[PDB]
Amino acid sequence: TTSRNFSVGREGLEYVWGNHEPVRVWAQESAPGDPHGWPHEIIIHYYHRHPV
Amino acid sequence: FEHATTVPNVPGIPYKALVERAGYAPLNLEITVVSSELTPSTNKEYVTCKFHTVVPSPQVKCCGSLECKASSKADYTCRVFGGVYPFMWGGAQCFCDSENTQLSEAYVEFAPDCTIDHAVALKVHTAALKVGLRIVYGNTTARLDTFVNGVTPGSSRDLKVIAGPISAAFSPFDHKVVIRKGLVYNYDFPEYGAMNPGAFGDIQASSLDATDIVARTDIRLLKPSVKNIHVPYTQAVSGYEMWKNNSGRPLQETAPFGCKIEVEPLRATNCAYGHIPISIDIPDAAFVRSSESPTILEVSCTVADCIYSADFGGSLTLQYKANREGHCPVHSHSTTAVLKEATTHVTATGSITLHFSTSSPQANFIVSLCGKKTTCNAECKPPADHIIGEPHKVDQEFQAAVSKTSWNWLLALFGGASSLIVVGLIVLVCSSMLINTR
Ligand SMILES: *[C@@H]1O[C@H](CO)[C@@H](O)[C@H](O)[C@H]1NC(C)=O
Repeated sequence: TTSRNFSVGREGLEYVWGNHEPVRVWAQESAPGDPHGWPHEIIIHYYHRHPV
Repeated sequence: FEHATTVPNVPGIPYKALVERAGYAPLNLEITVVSSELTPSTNKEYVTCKFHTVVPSPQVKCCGSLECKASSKADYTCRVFGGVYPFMWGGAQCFCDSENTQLSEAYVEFAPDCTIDHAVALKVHTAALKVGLRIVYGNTTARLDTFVNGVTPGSSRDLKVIAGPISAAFSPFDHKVVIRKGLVYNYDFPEYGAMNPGAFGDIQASSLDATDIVARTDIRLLKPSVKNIHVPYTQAVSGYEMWKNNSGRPLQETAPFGCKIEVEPLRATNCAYGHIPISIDIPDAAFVRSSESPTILEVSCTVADCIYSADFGGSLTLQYKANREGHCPVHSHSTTAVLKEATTHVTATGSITLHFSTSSPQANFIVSLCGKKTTCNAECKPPADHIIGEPHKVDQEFQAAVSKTSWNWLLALFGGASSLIVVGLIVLVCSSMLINTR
């Protein structure tokens, strides 16, 4: 027994383990993007997604 | 009528569209790609498997001479040996001091269990793609299955629907493939007629039960050096077994786009890449005249709350004033957002809700209810749960992630130095002339 990390793709990932059927897991964004009417460090959000 | 549309190639993602004709209300049109089917044409090259070294008992010519003779059996090897002295449980088999000679030969044949353990080589080319479509219009559903080639239509209710061709060709299969026991492997098997011991394709037969075999596996006989009778043969390890040991991972765990590959047709299925252009023809009877179509007056949006979620989580409400009880279609003509239901009931002054999925935080677009459009906008926040397996990106991002506030800041940032330089030059020339007056 252990713990394993997996960099899920931005568009999807397959997961096979044991003899049972696999599962597909995809991802989206979760950084704090939109401001709240006051000055904000929005860039950090766009740095988390599409850093380049 | 005929309408063209481009649909992403992906299962379980309905695509909504309309068709506009004067005097006819819009006809909601849903297209769903039930399952893809990429089937390439293949040619059987040969079959191989673990072999078995037949060793018929040596010929013995006693107290005289003998000569070797070749045969047509696979990997046939023959060799004579003089000065041999066969001995057996009964004692000396025959008698002359070194004048006798024994001939030993060996050959190779497929093992009986091969009948289930065989591995077949194949050459594949000219991948072709078959699409199953389900089309819904006017609460009437039709099913169809068509080649992606855009010259052959699908047959369903004597209706013709052309599809394709693919925008970008994709085929996980390589030129040379090898299939064994229901598993596909990507491998460059040696060409037929060319063997190499200790590697795949050491034994090759045109068919599993072919009397003619061709194979070389480096069988070399050894001179008997024991009292009794015994033919010692030295041979290289079977190639098929060594390929089995280090065959690597199969093609299931390597094919991109998650293609589910099945063997008996040797085809990939249910996997997504590229786009498909499709033209749909609709019988005229399907359309309904606008005279009987409900008419909406004074339509207005309201975004109760929106979430920039991968799944379908955004909400919307519409308030309308109409005059006739009936049903009309609904749609969102901006690609960034996709609605959920296409047709809805209408009342004199009722209001109705809708669920929609977006892909940009600034959810601002034109939604067409029944016969009339309506612009409306709102802001959506990113979701807390940032991993899900459900359908995602019903529309791809189109650099629309920029918010309205970001655009406002960018506009307020850029300065009009061009006007400053122009004014500076104008005042410069004016002052230059004034001084030139002196
Ligand atoms: C399909 O929509 C039309 C238009 O309102 C309606 O008259 C018809 O009853 C509907 N069909 C079904 C099966 O609901």
